[PDB]
Amino acid sequence: SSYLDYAMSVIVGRALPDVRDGLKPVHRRVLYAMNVLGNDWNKAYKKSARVVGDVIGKYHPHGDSAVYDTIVRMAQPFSLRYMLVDGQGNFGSIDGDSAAAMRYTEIRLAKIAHELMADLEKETVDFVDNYDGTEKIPDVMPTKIPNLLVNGSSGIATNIPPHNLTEVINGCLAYIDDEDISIEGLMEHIPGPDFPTAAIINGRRGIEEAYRTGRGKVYIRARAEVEVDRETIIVHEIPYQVNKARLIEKIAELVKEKRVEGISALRDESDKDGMRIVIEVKRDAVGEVVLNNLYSQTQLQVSFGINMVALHHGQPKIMNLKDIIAAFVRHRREVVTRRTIFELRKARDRAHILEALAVALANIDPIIELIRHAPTPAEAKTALVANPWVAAMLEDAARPEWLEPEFLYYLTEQQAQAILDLRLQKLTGLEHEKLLDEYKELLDQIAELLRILGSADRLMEVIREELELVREQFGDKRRTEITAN
Amino acid sequence: SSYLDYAMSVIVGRALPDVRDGLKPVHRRVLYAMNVLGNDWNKAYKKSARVVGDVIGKYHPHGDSAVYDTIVRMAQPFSLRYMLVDGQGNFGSIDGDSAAAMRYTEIRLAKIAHELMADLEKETVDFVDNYDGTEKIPDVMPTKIPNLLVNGSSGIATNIPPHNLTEVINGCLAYIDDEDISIEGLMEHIPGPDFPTAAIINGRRGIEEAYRTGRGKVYIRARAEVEVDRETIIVHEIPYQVNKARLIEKIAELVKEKRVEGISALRDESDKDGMRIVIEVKRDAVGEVVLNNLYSQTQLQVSFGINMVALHHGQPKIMNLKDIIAAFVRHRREVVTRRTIFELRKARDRAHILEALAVALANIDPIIELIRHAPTPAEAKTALVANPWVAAMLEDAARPEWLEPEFLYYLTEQQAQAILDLRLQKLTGLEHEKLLDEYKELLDQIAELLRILGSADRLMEVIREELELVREQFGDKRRTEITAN
Amino acid sequence: GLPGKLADCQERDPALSELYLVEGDSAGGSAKQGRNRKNQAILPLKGLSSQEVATLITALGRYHSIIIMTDADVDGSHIRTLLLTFFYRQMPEIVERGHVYIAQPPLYKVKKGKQEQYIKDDEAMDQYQISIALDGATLHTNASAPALAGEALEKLVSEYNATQKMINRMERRYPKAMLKELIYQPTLTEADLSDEQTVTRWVNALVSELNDKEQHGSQWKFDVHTNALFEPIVRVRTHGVDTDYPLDHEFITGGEYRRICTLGEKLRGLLEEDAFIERGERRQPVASFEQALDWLVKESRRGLSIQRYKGLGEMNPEQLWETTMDPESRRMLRVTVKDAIAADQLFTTLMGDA
Amino acid sequence: GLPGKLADCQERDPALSELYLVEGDSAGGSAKQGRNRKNQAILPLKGLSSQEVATLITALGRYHSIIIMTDADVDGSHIRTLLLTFFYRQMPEIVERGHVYIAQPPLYKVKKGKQEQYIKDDEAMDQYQISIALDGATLHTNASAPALAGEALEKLVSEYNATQKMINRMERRYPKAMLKELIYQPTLTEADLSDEQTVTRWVNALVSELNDKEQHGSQWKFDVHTNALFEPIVRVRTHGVDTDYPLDHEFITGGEYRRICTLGEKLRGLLEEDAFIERGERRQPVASFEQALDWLVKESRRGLSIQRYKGLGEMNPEQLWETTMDPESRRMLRVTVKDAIAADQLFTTLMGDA
Ligand SMILES: [Mg+2]
Ligand SMILES: [Mg+2]
Ligand SMILES: [Mg+2]
Ligand SMILES: [Mg+2]
Repeated sequence: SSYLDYAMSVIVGRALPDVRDGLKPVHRRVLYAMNVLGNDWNKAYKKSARVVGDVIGKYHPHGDSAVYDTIVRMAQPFSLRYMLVDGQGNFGSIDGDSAAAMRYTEIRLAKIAHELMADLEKETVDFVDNYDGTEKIPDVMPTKIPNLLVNGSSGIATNIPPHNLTEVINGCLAYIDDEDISIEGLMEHIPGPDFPTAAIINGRRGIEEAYRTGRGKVYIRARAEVEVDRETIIVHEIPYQVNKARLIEKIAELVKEKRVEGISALRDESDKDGMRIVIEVKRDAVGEVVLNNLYSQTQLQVSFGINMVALHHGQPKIMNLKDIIAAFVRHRREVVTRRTIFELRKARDRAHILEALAVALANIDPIIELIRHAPTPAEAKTALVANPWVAAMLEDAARPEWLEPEFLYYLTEQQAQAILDLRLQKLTGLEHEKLLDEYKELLDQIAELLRILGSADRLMEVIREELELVREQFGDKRRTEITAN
Repeated sequence: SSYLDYAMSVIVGRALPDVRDGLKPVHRRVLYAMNVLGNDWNKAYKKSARVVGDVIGKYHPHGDSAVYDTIVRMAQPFSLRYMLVDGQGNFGSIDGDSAAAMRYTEIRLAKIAHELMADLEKETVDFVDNYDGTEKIPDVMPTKIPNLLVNGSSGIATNIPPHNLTEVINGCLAYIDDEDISIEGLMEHIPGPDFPTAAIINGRRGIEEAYRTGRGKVYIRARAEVEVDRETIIVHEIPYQVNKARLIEKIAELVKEKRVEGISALRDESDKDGMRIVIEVKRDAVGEVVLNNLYSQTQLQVSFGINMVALHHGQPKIMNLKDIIAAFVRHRREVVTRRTIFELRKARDRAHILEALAVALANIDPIIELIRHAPTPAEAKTALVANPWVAAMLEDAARPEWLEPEFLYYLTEQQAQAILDLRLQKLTGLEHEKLLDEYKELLDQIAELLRILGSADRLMEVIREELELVREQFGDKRRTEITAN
Repeated sequence: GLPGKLADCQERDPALSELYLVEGDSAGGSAKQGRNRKNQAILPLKGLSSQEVATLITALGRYHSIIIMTDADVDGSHIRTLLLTFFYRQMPEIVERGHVYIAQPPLYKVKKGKQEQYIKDDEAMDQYQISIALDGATLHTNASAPALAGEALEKLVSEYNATQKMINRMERRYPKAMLKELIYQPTLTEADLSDEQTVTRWVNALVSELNDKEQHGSQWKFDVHTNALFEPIVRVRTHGVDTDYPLDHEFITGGEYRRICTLGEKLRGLLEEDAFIERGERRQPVASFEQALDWLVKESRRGLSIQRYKGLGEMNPEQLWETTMDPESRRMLRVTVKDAIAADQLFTTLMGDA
Repeated sequence: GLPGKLADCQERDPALSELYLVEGDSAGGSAKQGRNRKNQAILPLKGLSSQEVATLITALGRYHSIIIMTDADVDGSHIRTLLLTFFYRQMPEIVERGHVYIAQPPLYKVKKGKQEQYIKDDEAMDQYQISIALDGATLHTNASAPALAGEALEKLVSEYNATQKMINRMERRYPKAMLKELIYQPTLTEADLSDEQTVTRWVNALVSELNDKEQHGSQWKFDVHTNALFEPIVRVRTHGVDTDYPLDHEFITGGEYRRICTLGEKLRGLLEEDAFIERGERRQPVASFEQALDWLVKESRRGLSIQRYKGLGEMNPEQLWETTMDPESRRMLRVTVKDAIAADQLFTTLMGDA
C-alpha cells in the first residue's frame, strides 16, 4: 500500500490495546521483563532502576523516564482498578505529585499479574523479535483476566473504563452458557464501569448505549455530603482521571472571580484515613445550592466519553460489550488448547527420557563395564548405541509423535548420553522407585490431556473453572455507584 | 567532622580520578558492566542500549543519557588517545555532532580494556556495594596500563593530558631499575603529552615545570601549512579538546568584524581522508601574516593548563610525574601479589579436590556398591565419610592452608559429595590419565607461585615482563610534536 | 552565519555538485567523516522545523542534486517529510526539475566467506535467497525429464512459490493448511461435481489426509451438500469451535483453485514423491518437492550471516560511504512532484488542526 | 494562589500546629497520604530556588513548628540547605526562636521474628549489635571469676572494642596486624628496654607470631637498635617493599601502648585462651576472647534482617508515618542559629561566584 497507510498503521499499533490482554507493547514488555527477572510477588522487592534498565536494555530502549512512568502508573491505586505492579515507596499522588526516583522505589509483580502471564512458558502465545533481534517478546499475554474490561485503556483514539472483575467474570461465564445472550443479558452481571477511585454514575442510558454500539457518553459525579458544624461540604471520592489538586485551584479561582458563591473556607484535609475536601458554606448561603452550582462549573462533575476501540486481529475495531467478552473467551480457548498440546508433548518427551533411564538401571552393570572400556565418551556412547536392551509399566502413548518407529528396548543417541550423564547419586536403590512414580503419574496425565483435546465441552469446563478461580482469588466489592434515578 | 567537610569530600570523590587506573566511578562501573556481560573484543557487537540498561539497572542508576555519553566519549578517537571502547556506528564528530541513538550504535570492549581489567576475577582488588546493596563493584581496576598518564583526565579541579603508551611504559621501566631517578631522567622517555588529535607543542618549559611541580601551563598550536594554487592555509591537525566547527564560526565572525584580515574563502573540506580546513588568503595579503594573526585571535592556538590532581589514598593530591608513575608501580606490585596468593589458593583447592577424585577411581567398585546400598544420598555419603581409603604423585604442598591436619587417605564431607556428583562419562579409563596431568601440572605451578612470593626481585621481573608485553601489543607512534625552538 | 553549520565541497559548479541533508543525531557526524570532499557537501538538520535552520537551508541554495538521508522508520523519517512538504509548498519547481533525491540505504548485509553483499529491498532479499538456493541445484525425478535444473527449475520454483503466496493471500477465507493439501489431492472437475460417489470419496480422501498430518489440536470432517450439482464441504474443529468451508461451484470454477491444480498437475507429473535433489556437491532423497526446496534453502543459508539495518547510525562512516554515498555503490531514488504532494498531505494529516 | 499548592490542617492555632516541608519528588506524595489531617500541614517544594515557591512559603507563614523533610545525601539535601540559608538571611529570628526543626528518618530497620525496630544512627546501630550480642551471654573462664557476665562483661567488651577502635585510628602509623598482636604479647617495660637480652627475645617472639599467623603475602622481621636504652624494630616486607617500624622509648611510654597492655593484662588475667562462651541456650569453646566475641555476633545476627534507608521515597506513606511524622515514634532535631549560619556558608561555598 501507500507509505501513508503504513505510517498510520504503526502509529495505531502503539496507541491501541489488544482486546485479548488490554496491554500495549510498552506494558507487555515491562511486565515480561519482570517475569524473566524472577521479580515475583513472593520474592524480595527489587529497585525500580533494576527493572527499568532490563527493559531499556532488551525490549524497549526509548527513554528511562518513559519506561519508569509506565511502571509507576501500573503501581498507583488511583489510576488502575486492579494494580499489576506491587510497589513500595513514594509512587506519586492523585494531586499529581511525582513518584520518587527509580533508585529508591521498590517493585515486584502483583499476584494478579502472575495470572495475566499464566502459562507463558508453555508456548501458548506467539513471539516477536526485539529491536536488535537478540531477544523474543510475546505478541500477547496468555491472560486469565479480561484486563481490557477490568482495567480499561486510554487513547492519545480509544477510551475504555475499568470494570469490576467479579461482575465481568460472571458476564464471561454467562457468555459461556449461551453464546447468543443479549447485551441486556450481559448487563445483568455487568451493570456498568467500576472505577478505582469510587464515585457516582448518574446516567444509566450512556452505559447501555456504549455496551451496545461501543460508543457512548456517561456521567460521573463526586460523592459530596453536606455537614453541620456552620455548613461544610465534604468530598469522600471524586471522578476517575481527575487531578484533585488542580480541582482545588479551580474552586479557589472561581470564588476569586465570584462565578460561584457561598464559600468562606476551602481546605484540603486529605490524610492517611482517606480523601477529604472541605468547603465551608458562607452564612446566608445554602450548602446544596452551592454544591449544585459547583457541579455545574466544576470538574466535580465529569462526563466520560466511552469509545471502545481495540486491536482485534492487528486491526482497529469499534466493539460493543459482547464483542470484547467473546474475544477474551476465544483467546482463552486458544491458550488452553495450545497449553495442553505443549503439556502433552513435554510429558511424552519426559516419559521417553525416563524409559531409557529406567532400563539403564536394570542393565546397569554391563553399561558400567562398557563405560570403563572406551577411553572416549563417544566410543562408549557408540557402544551403547550398537546393542538394544517393569514390563507392566511399559504397557505406546508415552512416546512422542516425532519419535521414529524403530526406536529388548531401542535407544536414542541422546538417551545414550543421558545414561552417560547421570550422576552417581541417582544410582541409589531409592531413586529407582521414585522415578517409577513420576513415570506412572505422567501416564495418568497424558491420558487426561488427551481426554481434554478430544472433548470440546471438557475444554470449556476447564476454562470455566479457571474463571471461577479468578473471581474468588481476586474478586472484590464494587466502588462506584450507578444511580439511574 | 563537620557536615561541610563530608559534602566536600564526596563532591571531590566524583570529580577526581584514581591515580591507579585513572578511572572515575562512572567509567569503572560502565566498563565492569561490559565485562560481566561478556561483551568482549572477540565476541559479536552489542547494542549500546543493552549496556546502558545493565549499568542503570545495577551500578549507576542516574540517567540513561548520562551513562551513554560516558560510553560515547570512551569510543571516540578524538577524545581518547587510547580508546577503551570499540564502537561501530555514528559516535559524534569533532564538530560536536551528537552520537546516534543508543539502540542503533554497537559496542564491545577494546583489546586494551581487557588489560585494564586483567586479573579482575582473582580477588586482586577491593569490592564496594552498589546503590541498593545487591551487587558488588571493584574499588579500582587491576590495570596493566597507566591510564591516568596515557589517557589523562579532566576536572569540572584537575587537568591531565594524555601520553604515549610506549614512552610511559619506558619511564615506568626506568623507575623500576632505579627508584631514585630524577624528573629529568624520566623526561628521557616521557618528553611530553601525546594527544589523540595530533598537534604542535611549542613550549617545552611548561611541560618540564608540570612534571616537576604537578602544575604548569603548556602551549598547543594547530599544524597549518601555506599552499600555492592564489594562497591558501590548510590545517591538518588542531589542538586537543578543540571543537572544529565552532572554530570555523569564530574565524568567519572575525572576518565579519574585520579583526582579522586577508581571507577571501573559508571552507571546511574535512572528509574521509582526514581533517582539512581551508582559508584562502586574499590578494595583497601574506599567508603567514594572516596565519600568525589568526593564532593570536583564534582557538588555533591554545594553552593547556596542566594541573595533575588525583585521588591517591581516597585523598586529593597534587602530584608530579614521578609520583604518578610510582603509584602505578606500587599498584602493580599489590595486584601481582594478591593475584599470586589467589592463584596459589585456587591451585591448592583444586589439587585437593583432585586427590579425592583420583583415589575414588582406584577404590571405585566398593564405592559403587555403597552407592547402591543406601537409598538416601546422605546415607551413602555418611558411609563414604566413615571409612578412609599414585603414591609417587602424592609425594603436602597441594593441601590448602585451611585444611585440617586430620584429613589410607582421609576424605572431606565435600569430597564425599564430589565422588557422588561425578558423572558416568568421567569413568572412562582415559579421564583418569588426563586428570593425572592436570594434578602434576598444578604442582609445578604452586611451586612456581611460591618461588614468586618468596623472591621479591622475581615479582619485580614479572611486572617488568607485563609492562613490556603492553608496550609491544598496544604501543604506537607519537602524534603531537614538541618544538622547544 | 553559514560556515560552521555547513560542510561545503571543492566543486564550485552547480550540476556538478551534490548536497546531502541528514539528521544531525542520526548521521550528522558519520556523513562528514565518510563523504568525499571533492563534490559532496553536508548540511545536518535538527528537528518540528527549526526556523534558523530553514534560513540556513535557503541561504544554502550551489548544488543541483540534493540528497535527503533519513531513516525509513516513521519516527525518524519525519525530517524527510517536513522537507518534501516544505519543498512542494515553498519551492514547487525544484522538485519538478528533478533536483531532489532520496538515499536508499541497504536493508541487509549478507556475507559468505570473504564475499559480502548489500541488498536494497525485501524483494531483492527474496531474489537473493532463491538465487543461492538454486545455484548448483538439480532435481532428479523419474518422469519424462530425468533431471530438472537451470531455467526449467526456476520456472517450477517460481510457480510453486507463486501458489504459496496466493494461498497466504486467500488465507482468511480458507484454511492455509487445507489449500496446501488441494495441491497434492487430485483435481475436482465441474463434471466431477455432477457425480456424488466420486465427490464424496474425494472430500473423504482430503479430510482423511489433513487429520493424519495435523500436529496442532484440530479436527477435520467432511460433508457433501446436495444441490438440485454436488458440493463438498470441509468442517474443521479448532480450537474448540468448528467452522465449515464450502467448496462452491464457483470455487472449483475459480482461477484460484485452477492455479492450485495446475501446480499439482506439474508436481504429480514430475513424480515428486520419489526423487533426489542435489545442491550441488551433495544430495538427499526427498518425499516431496517442498521438502526438496526446504533442503535447498537449508544449504544456501548454512554458512552465511544476515544483518538487517534499521537506522543509518548503525554503521560506521566508511560503511556509510560504501553503501549510501559512494557514486558507484550508492542506490539513489529521485522524488516526483507527486511524491512531494503526498508528503505535503501526510504532514497535514498529522496536523489535525493548526 | 495558596490552595492547590498547600495541604493545610484542621488546627487553626499556631503553636499547636506543624508545617512539613518536603521535596515534591522525594516525599511530596507519600507525605500527604500519610500525614495527620488534624495538625500536620504539608508544603511540597521543588528546586535552585523557585521564586513563585518562595512567595508561596512566605504567604504560608499559621505554624509554629516547621519541619524540613529531606534526604541526607548531598544531592538531595540541597533543598534543606537552601531553606536554612534563606531563613538565616531573610528571616533571622524564626530560627533563633526554635521554630525550625529537621526530621531524622531512621538509617536502619531491624526485624527479628514479629519484632521490628527503627534505628536512628550508626552509633545506635552499634549499641544495638552489642546489646543483642551480649543479651543472654556469659563467659566462663578458669580465672578468679569462673563466670563473667552482665555489667562486668559489658565493661570488658567495651574496653576490647575501644582498643580496636584506637588501633584503627593509629593504623597509618603502625600496621594494624602488629598492634593487635602487642595485645597478646607480654608488655615491654621502660625498665625492660635497659636490658638487651630480654628485649631481643621479646621482639623475636612478636615477629615469630606475626609470621605464623600471616595469611597474606607478607614477611615480618625484627631488629634491635642500640642507643647510648635498647629499642626494638619491626621490619615488614609487603608487598615486595619492606618498611620498618621503630618501637621508640616514646611508644612504650605512650598511653596508646598502655591501653593495649592493660587490655592484654585483663585478657591474660582472665585466662582467655582456654574458655567457654554461652549465648545463651548453647555454647562453644573459644581459643581467644575475640573468637568468643565473633561468635556472639554470629549468634545475634543469625535470624535478623537489616534494611538501610538512603532516601525517604524508599518507604510507603504508612511507613513514613511510623518513622518520621508520628509524634510518638518520630525523632526530630531542632536547628540552631549556628546551624543556619553553617548552611548559609555552605551555600556560599558552592557559589564560587555570583
Ligand atoms: Mg516509541
Ligand atoms: Mg473516605
Ligand atoms: Mg551522580
Ligand atoms: Mg590529514
